[PDB]
Amino acid sequence: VTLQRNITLLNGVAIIVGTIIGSGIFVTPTGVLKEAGSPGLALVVWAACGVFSIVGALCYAELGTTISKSGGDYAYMLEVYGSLPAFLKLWIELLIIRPSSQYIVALVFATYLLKPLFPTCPVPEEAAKLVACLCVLLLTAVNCYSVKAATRVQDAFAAAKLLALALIILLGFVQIGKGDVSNLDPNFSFEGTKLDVGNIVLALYSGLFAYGGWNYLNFVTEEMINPYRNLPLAIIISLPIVTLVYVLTNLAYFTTLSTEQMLSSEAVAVDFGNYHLGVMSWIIPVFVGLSCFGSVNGSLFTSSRLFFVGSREGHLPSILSMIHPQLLTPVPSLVFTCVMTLLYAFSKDIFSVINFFSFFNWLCVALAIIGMIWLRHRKPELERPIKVNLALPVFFILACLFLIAVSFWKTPVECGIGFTIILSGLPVYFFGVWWKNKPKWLLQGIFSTTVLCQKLMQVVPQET
Amino acid sequence: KFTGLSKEELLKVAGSPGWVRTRWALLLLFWLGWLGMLAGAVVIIVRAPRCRELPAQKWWHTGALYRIGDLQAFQGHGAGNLAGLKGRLDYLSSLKVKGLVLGPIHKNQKDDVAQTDLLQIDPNFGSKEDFDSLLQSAKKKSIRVILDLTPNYRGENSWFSTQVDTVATKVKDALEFWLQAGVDGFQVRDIENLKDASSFLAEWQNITKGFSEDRLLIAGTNSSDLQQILSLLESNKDLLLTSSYLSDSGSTGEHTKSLVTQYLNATGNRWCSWSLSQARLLTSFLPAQLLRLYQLMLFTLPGTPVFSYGDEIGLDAAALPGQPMEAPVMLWDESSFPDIPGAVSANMTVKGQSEDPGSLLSLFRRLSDQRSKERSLLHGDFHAFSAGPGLFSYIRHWDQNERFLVVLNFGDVGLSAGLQASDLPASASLPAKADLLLSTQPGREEGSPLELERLKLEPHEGLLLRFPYAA
Ligand SMILES: CCCCCCCCCCCCCCCCCC(=O)OC[C@H](COP(=O)(O)O)OC(=O)CCCCCCCCCCCCCCCCC
Ligand SMILES: CC(C)CCC[C@H](C)[C@H]1CC[C@H]2[C@H]3CC=C4C[C@@H](OC(=O)CCC(=O)O)CC[C@@]4(C)[C@@H]3CC[C@@]12C
Ligand SMILES: CC(C)CCC[C@H](C)[C@H]1CC[C@H]2[C@H]3CC=C4C[C@@H](OC(=O)CCC(=O)O)CC[C@@]4(C)[C@@H]3CC[C@@]12C
Ligand SMILES: *[C@@H]1O[C@H](CO)[C@@H](O[C@@H]2O[C@H](CO)[C@@H](O)[C@H](O)[C@H]2NC(C)=O)[C@H](O)[C@H]1NC(C)=O
Ligand SMILES: *[C@@H]1O[C@H](CO)[C@@H](O[C@@H]2O[C@H](CO)[C@@H](O)[C@H](O)[C@H]2NC(C)=O)[C@H](O)[C@H]1NC(C)=O
Ligand SMILES: *[C@@H]1O[C@H](CO)[C@@H](O[C@@H]2O[C@H](CO)[C@@H](O)[C@H](O)[C@H]2NC(C)=O)[C@H](O)[C@H]1NC(C)=O
Ligand SMILES: *[C@@H]1O[C@H](CO)[C@@H](O[C@@H]2O[C@H](CO)[C@@H](O)[C@H](O)[C@H]2NC(C)=O)[C@H](O)[C@H]1NC(C)=O
Ligand SMILES: N[C@@]1(C(=O)O)CCc2ccc(OCc3ccccc3-c3ccccc3)cc2C1
Repeated sequence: VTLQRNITLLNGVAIIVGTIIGSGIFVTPTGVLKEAGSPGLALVVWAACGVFSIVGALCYAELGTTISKSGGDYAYMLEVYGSLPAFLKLWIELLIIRPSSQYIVALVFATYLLKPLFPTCPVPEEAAKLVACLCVLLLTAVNCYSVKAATRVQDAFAAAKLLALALIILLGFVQIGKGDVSNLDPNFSFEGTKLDVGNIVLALYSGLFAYGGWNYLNFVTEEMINPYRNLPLAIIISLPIVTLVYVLTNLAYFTTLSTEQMLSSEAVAVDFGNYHLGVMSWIIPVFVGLSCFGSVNGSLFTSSRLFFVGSREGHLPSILSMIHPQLLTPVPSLVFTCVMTLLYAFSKDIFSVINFFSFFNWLCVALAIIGMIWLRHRKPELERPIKVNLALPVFFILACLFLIAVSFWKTPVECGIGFTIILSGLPVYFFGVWWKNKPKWLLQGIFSTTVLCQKLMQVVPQET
Repeated sequence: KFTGLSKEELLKVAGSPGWVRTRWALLLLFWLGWLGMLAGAVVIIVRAPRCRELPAQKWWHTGALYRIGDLQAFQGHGAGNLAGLKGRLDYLSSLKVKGLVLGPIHKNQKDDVAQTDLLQIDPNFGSKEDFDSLLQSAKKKSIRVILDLTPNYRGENSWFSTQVDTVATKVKDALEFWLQAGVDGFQVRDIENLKDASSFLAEWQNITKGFSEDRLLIAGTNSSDLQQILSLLESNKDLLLTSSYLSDSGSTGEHTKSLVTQYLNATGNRWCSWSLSQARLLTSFLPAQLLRLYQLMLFTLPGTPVFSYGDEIGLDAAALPGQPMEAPVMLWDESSFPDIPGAVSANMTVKGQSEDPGSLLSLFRRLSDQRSKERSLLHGDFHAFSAGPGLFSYIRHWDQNERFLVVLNFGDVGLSAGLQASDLPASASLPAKADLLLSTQPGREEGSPLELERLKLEPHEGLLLRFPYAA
């Protein structure tokens, strides 16, 4: 029993489009208007984040066709830099990165779905936490049931969020067509543009939050049918669509609201809904909830496969990377992902763990590209279906290095505790991997709890 | 394989009865715990308090109004036309005012009734094309224009000694002209010289609302007594009435508290306007140490604050001689007052005061920013409570938004606060520690939580503390 090969091209487009378009297009625009001062600089920030993500994803497309194995961005560091830094990337991805980005989007789903019951109010926070946990547990059950069901869910909710954004787009177009064009006249357009890269960088960080997940199809390769045509085709179809929809949606936001409205607001989407429909204005936050539901599904689907592939290499315990027969789904990895996500419901505010750790994210992203360039020279024994032009990785590495170095500058005490946490995985590594010839007291207990979990979930190892 | 069993060995051992029972029992336990969490979320939602409906506000509920009596003295000599006013809307947008009461501009000769036409603009201000350019120029800056219409604004008696009949029937025809010209409201002043004035105001209020519900009518008296004011508002309930009911006094704050609370009691907490007169400045009634304390009070009471031009800089007719007390010159720059070239200073102009963060105009801007933005200052609820000998202390709270607590010391000797409320409802009881937004006098730190049993106040100080909706 191995996993399968049943993800087609449209399923890959759905995975990428649905996982990228989550909550950032409804939450972050205040954060980029606040710290870039002007509508003009804000819209340029959105376009700059767009082209940055496009360049990085093309580098990942040729990376993923070179080393065509699952668990991307961890398999690529394991191929180049070896066991220990790959374990450090896996340990931070397992403990912080994945089960915070899932829980944030689940919480946004809950609040924007309960918003039509408490219009001019804060929604009660315990009900929001409970509905978020319900979302996560239900999508875990659907993913444990079958792989085709999860892809059908992804298709439906990707289509739903695309129609929901096309509505907000053409409403702001017909607002222009009514001929009362208050903002976006090409004379004002730019006042308040401050200067001082030291704060616009932080604005850039907010924009990059809306582009997270541009490399998740790399994590879920080895499930694709013909992943030599289909993976670069899926990336190159998926991302220009996303950056186009993002700049048009920010424009349609700017056609209706004034600037200090958008700085003083807590939800730009419900303002757009109230202004333009009034009655039947409960439509917009329902569709925001549907968006966040779809992206939580996509992130669970890729995180399970990452922890699967990490268990096959001997970095994680052996009960992960066991497949349940018949069903043919990696059940204990999905259970582990769900539990790690639900543990973040004890956070008072986890939207501040971002900017504690973005430097490590872009560090490993740039390290994979450096390793790709090194592998282009010190291994010309590989076949490359797409060999991208060089200096596109060089400029991408320079941009990532710029981002890291300016993160160390403005907030060094932010990056310090992040460095302590990312080296806190080192005793874990030595205790787990380096200590073969373990004491005999522990091997029997590990075998016992592994065979107990197997007898519970009915999962067998991978072999065929 | 690696640290566990293989395929056929497990399918041998993990297929026995009892293990199948344990698996189905765990599946049923999962799907029951999920429904338990769903029911818990539902009973948390339906046991929550609903929120109040917003009171469907108008445009004159949002911020302050700005009265420009004399046009020729607002800019200066020569450029005292309606076209010159168009260059000042960026300053009025800096003040965040929402309205603009332009002075009477129509063709009025003198006590000759027959040569007074309320439909023709006097040539000294411009003509109609300048006016309707000004209207849309203000409209694009989101500033409404209210047009004063007092007929005899050059003579002594403002309402034409002669019978009011002809006068009052030409005022009626003026409204239906200037409304479809495009103005947003009207103001009639000095209605104590109008015989049976209570009956004429209802007809004009009918006509003004019979055009749109986004229209305003302001009336002005010089009456400072409560019973004569209440007789104007017996049939009219949506009339803004400015009067000198507040000015007259101000030596002690327990007399100001009684005035405000008696006015709100006698009218049943309806929407009102707060002023010190119908056309004068603040400095015509107050000494110059009390101008910050009154600007803190007028921006936090439940109504619409109305100011004249120059109350944001503390303009004074008794500081520059050889000048009318009814139309002083607005001190824009140092060169603004030509005669006696050197009597002005730097702290007396808008150009000089736009830098100093402890100036009067710097206080006006922050207060007019807070008033048009926060909900509990927009349509909140008012509750005054008892305090020390000379204090005026009250609280504004809407539903669940951030409450506000204003403490004013009208006295001269400094004193402790003694904020013993004990009568405020439980939705608005004050905590032990509250923030601080501003103070009228410098020498405090804006932002740190200060605690409300050792709160002391210096001479003529006011405080704008803050706390959120909690237990
Ligand atoms: C959370 C429950 C999900 C259900 C699936 C069970 C998964 C349990 C394993 C969780 C792994 C946690 C991350 C470990 C990070 C270190 C990895 C490493 O160093 O290499 C491993 C290394 C690989 O050795 P190998 O498995 O012999 O190849 O093995 C170990 O060193 C194991 C020691 C760490 C185990 C810590 C487990 C703490 C959580 C236990 C949760 C309960 C499990 C039993 C449930 C049923 C009880 C009735
Ligand atoms: C917010 C509401 C409107 C939608 C939330 C999702 C639904 C509540 C749940 C309930 C049942 C779930 C799924 C249950 C099983 C499948 C069957 C599936 O078809 C299959 O059986 C293919 C799998 C196979 O047989 O191999 C198509 C729909 C789907 C995803 C269902 C779609 C809807 C799901 C994810
Ligand atoms: C509750 C958590 C913390 C502990 C982990 C227990 C598992 C989540 C439970 C829930 C349902 C259980 C199992 C019930 C029996 C099997 C066989 C399977 O039987 C079939 O339907 C075979 C399908 C076919 O015939 O084609 C049904 C689901 C499955 C994988 C389940 C896998 C997961 C189990 C062990
Ligand atoms: C406009 O004014 C007229 C008369 O001033 C109002 O009509 C009547 O007013 C008297 C009070 O003086 C009421 O007793 C009658 O019931 C009114 N007639 C009605 C309502 O048909 C009239 O209400 C005013 N217009 C508006 C819109 O209120
Ligand atoms: C409002 O101002 C007038 C002008 O000083 C005050 O005096 C009245 O003046 C008119 C004509 O000028 C007379 O017909 C009245 O008889 C005067 N009033 C009295 C009481 O004699 C008027 O008193 C002022 N109003 C108040 C309430 O003080
Ligand atoms: C102002 O409001 C107070 C209540 O807050 C009124 O005081 C009460 O009036 C009724 C009848 O007049 C008395 O039976 C109560 O004993 C009064 N209570 C208190 C605490 O004084 C007061 O009447 C209102 N003012 C006016 C003019 O009606
Ligand atoms: C503008 O600033 C000058 C200089 O500080 C003020 O002149 C002071 O006035 C106060 C009382 O008015 C005196 O106690 C000081 O001794 C004066 N100092 C000097 C150097 O002249 C002037 O009053 C200020 N103008 C206003 C309107 O506040
Ligand atoms: N686009 C999403 C939306 O909600 O709009 C939807 C899905 C998704 C998936 C992965 C992801 O990566 C996380 C990340 C990305 C960029 C910058 C910092 C972080 C970060 C760093 C530390 C801890 C948590 C997050 C972000 C997002 C946001």
